[PDB]
Order: sequence, then C-alpha cells, then structure tokens
Amino acid sequence: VLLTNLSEHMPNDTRLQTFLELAESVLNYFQPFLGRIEIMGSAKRIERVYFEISESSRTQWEKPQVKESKRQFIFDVVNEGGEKEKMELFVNFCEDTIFEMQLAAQI
Amino acid sequence: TMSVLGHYNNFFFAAHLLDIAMGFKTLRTILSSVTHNGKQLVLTVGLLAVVVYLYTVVAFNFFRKFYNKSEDGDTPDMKCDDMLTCYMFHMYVGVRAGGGIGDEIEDPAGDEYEIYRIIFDITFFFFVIVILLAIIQGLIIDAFGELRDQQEQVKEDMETKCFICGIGNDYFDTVPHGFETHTLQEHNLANYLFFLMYLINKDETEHTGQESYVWKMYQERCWEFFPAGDCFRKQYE
Amino acid sequence: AYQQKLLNYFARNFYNMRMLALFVAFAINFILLFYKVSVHYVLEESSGYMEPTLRILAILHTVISFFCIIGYYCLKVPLVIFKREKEVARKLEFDGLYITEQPSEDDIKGQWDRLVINTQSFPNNYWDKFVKRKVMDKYGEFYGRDRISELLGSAVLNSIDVKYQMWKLGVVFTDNSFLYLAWYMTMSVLGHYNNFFFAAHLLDIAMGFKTLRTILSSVTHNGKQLVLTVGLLAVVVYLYTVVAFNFFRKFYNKSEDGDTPDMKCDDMLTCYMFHMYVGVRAGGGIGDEIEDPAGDEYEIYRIIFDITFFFFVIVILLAIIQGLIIDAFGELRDQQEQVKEDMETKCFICGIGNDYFDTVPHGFETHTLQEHNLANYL
Ligand SMILES: [Zn+2]
Ligand SMILES: [Zn+2]
Repeated sequence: VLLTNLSEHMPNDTRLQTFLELAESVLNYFQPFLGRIEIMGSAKRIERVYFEISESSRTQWEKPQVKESKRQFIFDVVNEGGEKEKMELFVNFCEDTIFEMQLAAQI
Repeated sequence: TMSVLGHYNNFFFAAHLLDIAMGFKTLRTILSSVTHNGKQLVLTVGLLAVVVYLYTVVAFNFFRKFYNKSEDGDTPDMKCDDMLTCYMFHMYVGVRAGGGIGDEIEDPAGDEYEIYRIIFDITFFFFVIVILLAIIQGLIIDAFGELRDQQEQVKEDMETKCFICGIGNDYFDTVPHGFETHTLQEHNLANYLFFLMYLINKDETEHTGQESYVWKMYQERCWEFFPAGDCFRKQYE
Repeated sequence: AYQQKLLNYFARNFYNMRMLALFVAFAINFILLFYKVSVHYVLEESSGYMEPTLRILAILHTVISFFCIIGYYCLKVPLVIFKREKEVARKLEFDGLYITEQPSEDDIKGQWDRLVINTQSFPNNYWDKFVKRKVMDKYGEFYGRDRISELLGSAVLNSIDVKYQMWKLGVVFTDNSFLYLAWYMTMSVLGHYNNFFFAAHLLDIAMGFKTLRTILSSVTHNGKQLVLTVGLLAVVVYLYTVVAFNFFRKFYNKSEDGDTPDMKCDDMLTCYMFHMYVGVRAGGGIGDEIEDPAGDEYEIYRIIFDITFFFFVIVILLAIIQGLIIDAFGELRDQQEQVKEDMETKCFICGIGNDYFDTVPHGFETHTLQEHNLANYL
C-alpha cells in the first residue's frame, strides 16, 4: 500500500522506481487486494485512499447476479437519474449490494 | 398456490408457464417491449373502444336493416340492432374483420344509403383497421426504439463520462489509452463499493483518519466526498 | 353581489367543471349502450328510475356545459383576449400597422382589431394602459399629430364601451377553444330536444384525458402528409380501375353466377366504388372478390394486374400510413429527446452548456436552480 502511495503520489523518482520494481512480487500479490479510490478529504484537494478488498467480497461482486445488478444500476441512473441524487443513489445501490454479498458470503 | 391446486386438479396446475414473465432472461426483453409503453397502450385501445362505439351509434340509426348474421331472412332473421349486441358486433366482427365491417354485412346494391353506406365503411376500415391498429403496431415498435435508445444512452454516457467524476472521454485521452485506465483504476466503480464495504466492516476506533472522515461524511449523508469534478488527475500536473 | 361572487366559483372549479362533464358523458353514454328498437325505446334490466336518472343527468350535463363555459369565459377567454390585445399593442408601437402597414386581406383576425383601437378601453387586459399615448408620441409629428389622435381618442346599458365589447366577443368567437366548448354545449342543447346525439360529446376525449392526447397527437402532427398519402391511394386505385375498365370488365360479378339478374359492375363510377369498397378494403387484394381466371388469354394480364394491385396498394401504400404513423412516434419521441438534452446541456438563457458548470462541484444543477432558474426571470 505504501509503495503504491509513494508512487502514485510521487512518481518520476528513479530512486523509487528501482525500489518499487524490486518490490514487484509483492505488488502483484496485492493488486487484486488493494482497493483504491478518490475522495475529497477535507483539504479539498483530492486524496486517494487505499484499502483492502476482501477476497470474499471481491469474488462475490463479479459472479452471478450482482453482475446483472450492476448494469441494472447503471441503467437506473443513465436512464432516469438526476444530478443530485446520482451520488445519493449510488450508495443506495451499494448498501443493498453490500448486504447481498454479506448473505452470499455466509452461504 | 397453483401448485397446490395441482394436487386438487392437475389442469390449472399447468398455468405456471407464466413464469416466462420472469423466467428466461432473454424473453423478458420482449415482454418489456410492451409494458414500458403499456400505459399509453391501453388508452389507445381505450380509444378504439370509443371510436368503434361511435360507428355503432351511426349504424344504430342509419343502417339498422343491414345487419344479418342470419341467412337471407328465410331463417328466423336475426337483425342485430340492439345497441348492446350491436356494439358487440362491431367488436367481434368490425374490429376483428381483417377487411372492415362491410365484409360481414348486407353490402349495398342500389340503396339511397349506398353512398352513406360506403362512406361509413370506408372510414371505419381506415380509422379503425388501418390507422388505429397501426398505432398499437407502431406503439410497440416505438417501444423498441424507446428501449434501444436507452441502451444506446448507457453505453454512450458510460464511455463518455466516468461515472463519478463527470469528466468525459476527452480529458483522459491525453494519457495514452487513458480512459480505460481511468475507469478501471482511478474510480472503477466497484472500488467505491468496496471501500464502502471496508468502512462498514470495521469499527470507528479502527478507522484511519481519512476513513474516519469519510465515515462521518457518510453517516451525515453529505456526499461531498465523492469527486465531483476534480478527480485526481485534474487536480494536478 | 351573487352574480360576481359565484362567478369566481366557476373559474376556480373549471378543470373539475370540465372533466366532470366528461365523466357524466361516460355514464350517459354507458346507458346509450342499453337501447333498442320497437320507435326507439329504453329497456331496463335495472332499477326502474334509470330513465329518470338519464333525464336527471342529461339535464345535469347541459347544466354543466353552460355553467362551465361561464367559468371558461373568465379563465381562458381573458388570457386569450390578453394575448390579442398584446399583439396589436406592440405592433402599433413597433410596426404601427394601423398607421402604416394596413394589414393584408388574409388573417382578418388582424383586420378585426381595427375597430378597437378607437375605443377608450383598448388595452384593458394588458396591464399597460400607456400604449395608446405612446403610439401618438411615436407617430404623431411623422404622419399626423391629431390625425392619429382622431384614430385613437338603466346605467348598465351605456356604461360599457360597445365597440370594445363587440370587438371582444368577435375575438372570443374566433377562438377555437371557445367555439369548441360552444360546439360542445349545442350538442348538450339538442339532448333536451333528442337524447341521442347528445352522447356525441365523447369527442371531448380529443382534448380531455391528458395522456390520450399524445396518442391522437401521434397522427395529427404528421397528418398533413397523411391525407396526401391517402390522396395518393385514391389516385393509384383509380388508375387500376381504369385498367379494368377496358380490359377486365367481364370479370366483375357481385351477382351469383349469371343465373341471377347478373350485376356486372362496369360503370366507372361504381367500378371505382368497387375497388375502394372491396379492393382497398380487401385484406387479400381485389383478386379475391372477382372472377379469378381459369384459362383465359387475359389470365397472365389478370394476375399481373392483381399481383401489383395487392402490392402497390395493400402491401405498400397501407404500410405507408402504417409507417407514417410510426414515424410520427419517432418524430415526437425525438423532440422530447431534444428537450431534455438541450435543457440539460445549455442553460436556457445563457446558452452555455453543461461543461462549464461542472467545474463547480454539482454545478449545473445550481446554475439552473439559482443563477438563472427560469422562474426568476418570470
Ligand atoms: Zn470519475
Ligand atoms: Zn443561463
């Protein structure tokens, strides 16, 4: 995570680039696992936050019906969604789909 | 409960086949091809109920003597004049004709009403059979074009603007092969789902500072935290 | 006091006064479903007082159709008459049409309003009573100072401006909406004289149900080219009934077999009436209702006459009026797609576009709801 954060905050350091490509085998292990987003963390320059994607909830996102529900959501927004409610709908997508997988993980 | 009645009678048991309303995924599109335009469907047919009713008013005075379901008058001659059953004639026959209602009626052969008979019947063939059924023809067809458009809107506004950041395709073509990266690394919707998992999955003591921020922002439902315009690339150089 | 106070009821109640008129027109005509002959008669498989409720409701309907248009006379009539004064007023100010342009013979709507400008009352419903003097002081010394001032200027019987009021109703009568409701009321009049043509009020559904107006608009916004297509079909069929008028005259038998007093429908009037009552209306082309050939010299010419008539009329021309209506959907759907695209792109006044207001977080919504927000300019 940190090496990603060193890079993606501060690139173009050959010093780091040597060091990072030496850490290669690690990064490849965690590229499925490291999640990464963007938010506006009160400095209002946009930070990026790195986190851990759990492997259960990783896999469960793609497979069956969430896959259908994902593009279902997108057609819920691009067809009928307004501007304000777009991000507000979004978590309403998410929280449901979060709860879906939490069921589908404990199966 | 239809399966219940199968043990009581194995016939109405087989009306389970309207699971095909919500069964085969592919077929659901073709039944959606109506019901997303179906509200104005009914009123069109409701229009056809009314417009046909006005033709069965005209015949109720003017062309009463032309109704013979019966053979010739030789039989105990049914002349279908009663406004109830006359309107039921125009729907069981005149709507359902294929050739207008002047196919199943005493077609005129020299009457004073012959000019008024044909003009009654040419228009009924047009205004009902030709034009109104073509509505419910085309109404269903627009529903295709109404749904096809929407699927065209998706894969256009997904490819233009990255979903959260509102940007557009153009800005991320500066980077080589970039928009794909921006949609698969920088926002990549699932991560905001996954991040949101990460927060719910942990305790508020266990939050990092960025995350304890966010959590406060989230329970507030204040939604500033999602990047509106200025996603990370556009913040810098 | 009651005549002006209850006046304000009808204008208040009007869309309920007009829709409820249609719902009464439902239940009446739901009972014109129950007629039969014997002399015309009303069979009752119901309560015995149903024909009094028809006498109740039909009088009630004509009551509604009178008391509602009084509300129409104070709801939309004033708005229309606002608009008509407006057009004249600004065109005196900015065109000076009754000074200079002297309006053309078409749109006598324009020519109708010549009279009213002499009146004192002229801009009543325009909230802007300075129109008349302004035109004087724009066009006095140029054309005539008091030539134009000449152009402009028990107790109830002479308190009102007659010339204004005669002008007013003249515009009121030429309203298509007022003439409609008048045409709706005169059908209610004849309900007291005959309770049958009374029920042709149901073409209020032309302007009644909001949702249904779309589906009738689905034709009439493409309806100008509709008629000429059918007008084409009138002509193309006429050319087929010319061909048969020479070449296939002997094939027309509405009559059984020649055994009957054999009607051979050769007369070009009634032959063209055959091709429309049958050949247009076939379902299977006109070669269904005709002596189909069985070995004739003309058999090759018979089928080729009839294959083409099945295509060029039944297949292709009716599909036009099929598709013409269908394009009208796609013509209207597009327009509603243009709205919600050019509303969301460009803010209406400022012409800008969506892009500029995405710089600000969540911005375009703000720009359309705070910075211009159409209603504020209203
Ligand atoms: Zn984005
Ligand atoms: Zn603007």
